[PDB]
Amino acid sequence: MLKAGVHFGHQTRYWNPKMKPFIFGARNKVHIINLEKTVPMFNEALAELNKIASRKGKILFVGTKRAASEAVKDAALSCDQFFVNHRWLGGMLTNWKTVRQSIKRLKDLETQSQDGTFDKLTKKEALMRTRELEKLENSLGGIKDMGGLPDALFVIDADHEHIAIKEANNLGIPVFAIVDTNSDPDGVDFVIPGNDDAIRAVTLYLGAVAATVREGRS
Amino acid sequence: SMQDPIADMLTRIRNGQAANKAAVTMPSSKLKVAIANVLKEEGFIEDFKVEGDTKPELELTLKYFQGKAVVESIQRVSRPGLRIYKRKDELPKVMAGLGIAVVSTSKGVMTDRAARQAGLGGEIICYVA
Amino acid sequence: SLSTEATAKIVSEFGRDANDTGSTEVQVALLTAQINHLQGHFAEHKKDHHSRRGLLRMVSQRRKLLDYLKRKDVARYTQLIERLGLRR
RNA sequence: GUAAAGCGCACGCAGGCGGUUUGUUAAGUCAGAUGUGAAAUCCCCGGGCUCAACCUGGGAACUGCAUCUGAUACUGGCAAGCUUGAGUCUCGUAGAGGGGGGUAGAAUUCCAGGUGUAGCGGUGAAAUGCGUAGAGAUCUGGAGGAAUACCGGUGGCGAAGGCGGCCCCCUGGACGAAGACUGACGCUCAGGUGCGAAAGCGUGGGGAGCAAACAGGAUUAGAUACCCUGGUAGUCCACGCCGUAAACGAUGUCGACUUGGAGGUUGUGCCCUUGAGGCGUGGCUUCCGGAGCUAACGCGUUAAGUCGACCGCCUGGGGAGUAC
Ligand SMILES: [Mg+2]
Ligand SMILES: [Mg+2]
Ligand SMILES: [Mg+2]
Ligand SMILES: [Mg+2]
Ligand SMILES: [Mg+2]
Ligand SMILES: [Mg+2]
Ligand SMILES: [Mg+2]
Ligand SMILES: [Mg+2]
Ligand SMILES: [Mg+2]
Repeated sequence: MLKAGVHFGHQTRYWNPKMKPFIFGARNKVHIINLEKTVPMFNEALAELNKIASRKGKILFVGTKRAASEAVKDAALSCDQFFVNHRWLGGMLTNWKTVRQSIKRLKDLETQSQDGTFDKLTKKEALMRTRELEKLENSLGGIKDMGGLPDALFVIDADHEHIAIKEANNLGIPVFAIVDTNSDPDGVDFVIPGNDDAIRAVTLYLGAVAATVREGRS
Repeated sequence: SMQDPIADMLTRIRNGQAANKAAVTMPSSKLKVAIANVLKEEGFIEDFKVEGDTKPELELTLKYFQGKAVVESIQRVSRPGLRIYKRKDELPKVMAGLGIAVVSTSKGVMTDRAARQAGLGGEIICYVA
Repeated sequence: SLSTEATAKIVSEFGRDANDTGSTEVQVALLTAQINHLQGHFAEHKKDHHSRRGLLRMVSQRRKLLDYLKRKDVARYTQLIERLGLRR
């Protein structure tokens, strides 16, 4: 397991005949991710990544999952990276042209209450909109500054962020996901057989890829 | 029942190729072999073996290429209860040539092209594209 | 349908060796057994159609076995029929 | 599968198809040659009418049949086997499978008697009806017929239709276990033969309950109905007949492949079996669903997916499954 010997396998017995080629056993009534053959996908997943990362490539990081969120919000903050850990909308990729605009408000309204342009007019007015920003930074505050379409994307577990891969593969965006047992490794052209959660597991691989990303650009 | 042995091999092949499988098992026979040979000598299968001395099997290895299987299509032709025999100037051309037509001649069971040039016709077998 | 001794008995009487019940002879004989004997269970009841249906099986199965013999060997056939007066 | 279309289901003659090895034959098969396939059409190249239509030289072709000479993979014949198909033996397991004969209890109806006295029954209300000749209720005894609560279930069995108390007799199939044996004896099947819910028919029994018909009472504008009170065939039995049904999974039989999940029923191997229990490995069977299929709904290893042997059937709707 190289070092990732802190998650091994997961997903009781629901599994998926597709993720089959990525199991060692099923002890304790649950398949065991063959980390012995995961090592390739492990460190290598970052290989093809650093390449596009060096070109200042726009790499996204999805993961709405409650546990991942708090950790993913920092993952992409490694430098020139973007994150999306709050319910992947249905268009922030395939129909960006629209959502990309909704972001504007987020900007201004933010910089507004951010500087001096906020405590003006009536209080009720501001008070009512002093929240809108928040909700916006959740589903955009992380993928906002993104200029246009991301060079690629890296999502935690396929199943959950199903829509993420869908809208992507439609545009032709590389799929860097960590599919395990239940997960479906078909939407991900970059198979990464590994747990779909576990704080100790996610974090380990979260900042993991970031390496080749930050180490990629010169 | 197994009134048609040949068909079994053909079908067992495409079916496996679809489910993405290394090789395929099945009791071999004199003809099943010669036919399987051509499938190899022509580029459709890695290799093949015949385990069991008393009861012969057939470790027919399936071949693939990119994100798809090599055997794009294979159907039976001279099926039983409806045999098919063609002359030297009758032998068809599978997929305008990009395919193969296994034919059994009095000189052996080779491909259409080979049998055709040899100047002899024979009972067709299948049209492995 | 039949009995241990009843069966085993007719077996040896037609088996060149032992435990060779597969023998065509043993079969033809073993078949006719419940056959020429079930006649009673059918001479009466009559309405017992379900069990009747099966009666035919051991009759037909026996039929094919005989026709087979006539093809795989004339003698055995023309010699076996007599021991049971079969084929009239 | 639902659009037209799977015989209601079995057995099986003819016919069609036939697991595997060797040898042999050389019939089908293929190669060659030889006859012959009239000429004219057609076609190719080329000629001749000023071109063309038209005419014409030569060749190609005439899909074919016959004979001869080979070739032998494949189909067939034949000879010898071979065991995985099929089957026989052994031992067990499960079962509302079938025919026969008994039998048990609950209830209904009717009869007789006691106690008892003004109702009961039924409805949306009502009425018809049963009650002072004493009902109803309740108790005691008796007669008779039909059906078998609970178990009982996504359950089980059967070819289909279908099959439920218990007991016995006679009997058909299915499944596992490890072997023993026969050695392709197989798969399908026009016609044919047989089985076939219910109703219906005949003869003769039986007849409690239910109930077409029929009679009353209501309802209604009418009510040849729905509701009520009665009630005949029939329903039950034996023997014979009639062959139909949404005889439905609306999906023919047989064999081989093809990701998975959960549950039921019944069998068996191994296991601290110590133990309920763990690991398997068969038959049948529910529901969910992937690939793919599908016009969609949906089907999905019990396929409507991928294939092979055989059969049945469809060809617009109405007329008409009628007429003859
Ligand atoms: Mg209709
Ligand atoms: Mg129809
Ligand atoms: Mg049917
Ligand atoms: Mg001519
Ligand atoms: Mg031969
Ligand atoms: Mg009747
Ligand atoms: Mg009658
Ligand atoms: Mg059944
Ligand atoms: Mg389904």
